Amino acid sequence: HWGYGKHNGPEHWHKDFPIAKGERQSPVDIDTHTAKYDPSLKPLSVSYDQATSLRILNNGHAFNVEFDDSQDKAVLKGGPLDGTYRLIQFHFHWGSLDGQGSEHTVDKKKYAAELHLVHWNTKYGDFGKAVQQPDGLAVLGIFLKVGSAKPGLQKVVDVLDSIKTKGKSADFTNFDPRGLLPESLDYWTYPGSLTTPPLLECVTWIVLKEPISVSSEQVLKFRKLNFNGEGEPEELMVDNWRPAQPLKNRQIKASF
Ligand SMILES: O[B-]1(O)OCc2ccc(NC(=S)NCc3ccccc3)cc21
Ligand SMILES: [Zn+2]
Repeated sequence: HWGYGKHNGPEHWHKDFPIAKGERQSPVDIDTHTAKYDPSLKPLSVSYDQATSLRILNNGHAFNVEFDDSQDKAVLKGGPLDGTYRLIQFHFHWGSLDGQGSEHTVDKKKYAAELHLVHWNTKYGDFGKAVQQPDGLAVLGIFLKVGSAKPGLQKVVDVLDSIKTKGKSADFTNFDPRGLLPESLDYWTYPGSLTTPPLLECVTWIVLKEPISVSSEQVLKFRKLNFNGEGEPEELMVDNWRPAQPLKNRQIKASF
């Protein structure tokens, strides 16, 4: 199936998922000088106080930290959003080198990784129904640059040994995602899609201007993960990012 290899990577996805060449695909390059400041954009409201993390899983494409989304515990609202969006999971995209790894780029600059906090619109009842709507998901994207260590990321880094291969999972309770946020909530926003198959155009993207800093040791551990399952040839889970797609008929708005 699809992946990030030379034979099944992003350039091949359109064959099984034609929407790959759609009108509102993600990620995109954020041209800071062309983005339009929108004074009507409200401040973001991130309420992760009652977040309930459950487990961490290696799904063969990335590792996801999953949350209990049966109630409005951890939610995103405000900004360009209308309604309440519940946090269901977060994961990252990273490179084989510090010079690449992010999906979105800023003035063509690639960051070492990119965190995606995925939320779905409660007006649609469940995640499955939400992905079928143009405003079904809200994904908060946060860039990672290599520098000082990120304390709030260490609990994640330390459990990676227990989910090295595809299909592995581990309990991951009491993890506070607030420890992954930068100081500033200034952001760019635009309508887009999932960056992985099925590439549905159901995402309101909110990308934070301020990256978080992580250490070389922390990102290096991400690169020790495996795309393959136990008992199969080892394939290092690196460069699980889709390159920037055509902006087409869209305008990126800035909150600042
Ligand atoms: O492209 B991304 O890595 O970035 C942002 C993002 C958000 C959600 C996902 N997909 C999830 S939670 N399930 C897969 C699925 C989705 C829709 C239908 C079937 C199956 C992947 C990504
Ligand atoms: Zn993602």
